[PDB]
Amino acid sequence: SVITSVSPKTSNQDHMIEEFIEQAIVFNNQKLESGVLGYESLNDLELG
Amino acid sequence: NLRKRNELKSLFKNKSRLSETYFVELIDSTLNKRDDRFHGIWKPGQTYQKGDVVYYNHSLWEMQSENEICAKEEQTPGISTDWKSLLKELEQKVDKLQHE
Repeated sequence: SVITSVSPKTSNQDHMIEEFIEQAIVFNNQKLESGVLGYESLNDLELG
Repeated sequence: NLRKRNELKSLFKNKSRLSETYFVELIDSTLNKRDDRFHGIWKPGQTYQKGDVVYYNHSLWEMQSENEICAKEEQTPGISTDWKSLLKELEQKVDKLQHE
């Protein structure tokens, strides 16, 4: 085996490149804790 | 100076979110032993600054030395020459008059 590239005239596939847009970003990162001391801003402590 | 216990207790309730003004009022309304110069009872292992006031046996003492010092286990207000008090000067003077 020998590794080469993909071409639209030897196969029908190419490299797929698209543009990144800042305002359409979604994060995938969940907080480990919530609502407890040490993990929230002072504005968000509800004094339960 | 601004608020009482019954006024401060009114900002912390079963359903009350926090804010910085509550802590500002909490800090201003209690006694700050560094900024108002009063430390209560003398303790060994504490550092003091010029002007501090401390209660040792039956007297209040103000520190005279201008540089920071450390409470030595041996150096106690009355033994050393850092501290000062009037209830001892006047005591000795009146004792002298009494003896004379």
